[PDB]
Amino acid sequence: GSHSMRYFFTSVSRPGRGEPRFIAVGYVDDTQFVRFDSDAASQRMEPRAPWIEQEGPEYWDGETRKVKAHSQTHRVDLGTLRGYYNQSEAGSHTVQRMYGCDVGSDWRFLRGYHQYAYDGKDYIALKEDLRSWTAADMAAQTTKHKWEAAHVAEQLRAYLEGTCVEWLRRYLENGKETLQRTDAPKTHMTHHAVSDHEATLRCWALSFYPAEITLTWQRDGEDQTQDTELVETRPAGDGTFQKWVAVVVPSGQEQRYTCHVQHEGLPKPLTLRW
Amino acid sequence: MIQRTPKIQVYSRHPAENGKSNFLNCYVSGFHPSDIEVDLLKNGERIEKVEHSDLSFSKDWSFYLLYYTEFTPTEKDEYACRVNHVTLSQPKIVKWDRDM
Amino acid sequence: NLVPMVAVV
Repeated sequence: GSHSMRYFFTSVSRPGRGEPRFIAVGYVDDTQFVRFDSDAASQRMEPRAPWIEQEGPEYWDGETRKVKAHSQTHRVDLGTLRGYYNQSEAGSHTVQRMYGCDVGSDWRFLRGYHQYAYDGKDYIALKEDLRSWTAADMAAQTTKHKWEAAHVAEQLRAYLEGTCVEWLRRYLENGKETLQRTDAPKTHMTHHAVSDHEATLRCWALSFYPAEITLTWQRDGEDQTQDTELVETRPAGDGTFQKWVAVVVPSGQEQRYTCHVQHEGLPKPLTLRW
Repeated sequence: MIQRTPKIQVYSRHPAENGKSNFLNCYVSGFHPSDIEVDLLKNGERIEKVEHSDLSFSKDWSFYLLYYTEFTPTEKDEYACRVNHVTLSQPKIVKWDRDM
Repeated sequence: NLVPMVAVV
């Protein structure tokens, strides 16, 4: 199916002394493959998946250099943005950046993105066409003009349609054994009673990859959303994901209710019953 | 400043069985700013050997972290996750419920 | 593979 490469960067200013805390992570699909943390000892980009370890010392030198450049742009940005917004030196502030590319089942370019936030709000983002910018306010509008003059969009577009896609394909091939494998959810159902009239049914999906999944209840063959609780998809910690959906039902009527599970690792949707 | 309170889930990595080693997870998400305190508790006492994921965030810019530790469940031990954040007046405690 | 250049805001 489709695939992505995405990088996520957070910098948090430390007012009293020194440079900001900087954390960078890279993902292929739902798999983290690299990291840099400014508070760690190595001051190098670090592997987080075995297949990226195939890369040679030049890759690690080149990635380290770039990630440090990312860090310094963020450092400068925090000062510029404090200036744009007339803020003091006392408070802590945050910049967040995410960029990357999508490819479809054919591994051809589908979509590219580059978005930027200050204190948890939209600041500026590259538009879908990769030719123009969305600036949320007048501070971001000043950045937009700066970036138009410097032809920033043009450089980003070349990366997003070129290098990004080229290297995602490369990672997908080298990590084929896990990255191109689907892990179907392991499903089961639990039952609890609150009183002698009311029961809770919980439909579980465990150990699945990719993260994307749909879990729903039906009652007598029709979609049931009232009296349901659906939790956020959560990491198991071993690379796979978990989720559940519960429904409250009258004791004795459990049989009317079916759980339905859709996942790319399942050629057909699965049905569970109590 | 925008301020968003963390959602908390506490759970094991693998289906939980007494005498069988496993990982206790506390997943915190949907929060802003990034500063947060997360402890795993065994019978009300802070567990010392606790690791966490690298800070990342969702589309809406909110942060998420997974805190985890190795543990062997028993019938008698009770586990919980204690979270403090700027949005919280008192630390929030969520108990691990293995029967869920 | 990270982007080569990151323009300042």
